[PDB]
Amino acid sequence: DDIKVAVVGAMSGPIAQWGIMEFNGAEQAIKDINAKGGIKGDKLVGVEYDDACDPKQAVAVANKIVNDGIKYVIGHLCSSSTQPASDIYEDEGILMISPGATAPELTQRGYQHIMRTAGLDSSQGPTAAKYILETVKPQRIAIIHDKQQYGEGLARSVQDGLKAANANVVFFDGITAGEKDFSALIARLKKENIDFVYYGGYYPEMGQMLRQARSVGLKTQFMGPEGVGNASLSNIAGDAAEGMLVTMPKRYDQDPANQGIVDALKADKKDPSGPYVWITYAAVQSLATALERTGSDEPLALVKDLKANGANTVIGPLNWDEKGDLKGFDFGVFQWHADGSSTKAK
Repeated sequence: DDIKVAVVGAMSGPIAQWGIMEFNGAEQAIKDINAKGGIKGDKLVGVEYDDACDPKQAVAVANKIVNDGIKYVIGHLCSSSTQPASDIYEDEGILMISPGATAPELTQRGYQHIMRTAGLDSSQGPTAAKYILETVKPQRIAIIHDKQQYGEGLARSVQDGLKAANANVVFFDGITAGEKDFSALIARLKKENIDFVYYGGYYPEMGQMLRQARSVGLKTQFMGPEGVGNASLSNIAGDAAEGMLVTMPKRYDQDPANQGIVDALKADKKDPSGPYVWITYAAVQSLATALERTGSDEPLALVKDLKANGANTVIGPLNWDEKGDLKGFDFGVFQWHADGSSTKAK
């Protein structure tokens, strides 16, 4: 009449400013819910554990939650401590809802008790493609990446979405990440007369390009994935960063509807801006409430109801595929500024 829920994450290595957001999000979650009557009168209590975000610690954590009778795990923060844990959870018929792991493989196995409230990086490719096609509507598009799984992966995605829709992509090329001079690339957008570049990679590269493209006078508009929306971007491109398009999680902290949680957090002296605050709250309110409110105690009856019906969340309405990934989950589009600040885009 006291439902026990495990919250696992790093409350100690160097990743702990990340675990702080999730512990924080979970806690506010059990409180709001038990405050409204809880689960049919029963109350939810959070048992908290340290992962330190370590693969050997993770595995020890999950053994100790098992042989300790908890049935619902709202965790692991890192993709590298989770995987190992998830083997153990599935094994022993224990529910596991990750509020931050994005390794596409967690779900490529057949585990029937593993879910996520976190989005996959690949969902950004399609958000970009749709934005460029619906609202930018540029004339000549060159697509570039940095020869890596991340950057190459996300560029091809966008190139895919862009052609299926018959858009005009001039060239598709790779750059040597670590490169300090893009004068050839830059001379090629001049000549190919390019007006919109989608670049999949990281900030280091993007910053030099932007800096590099603007000194030569290009009017070209740049798009990039979350790896480009870093704080260093402005300490690197300076002004050329201005108006760079980026794909980033939406700011749940700025939803009129979340203003109640935000105040609650400011009040406790906690920072309500971390995304882990929001995707972990979304986790608690789906296991517990969307579902235990289904009458079951049983881990599997629980995943069947969330996969059949959805959770209504702080993070929006959620739907899951039969593999336990979110369906229809999108990242936001943001317009960057020379100051390192960000307006959400048109």
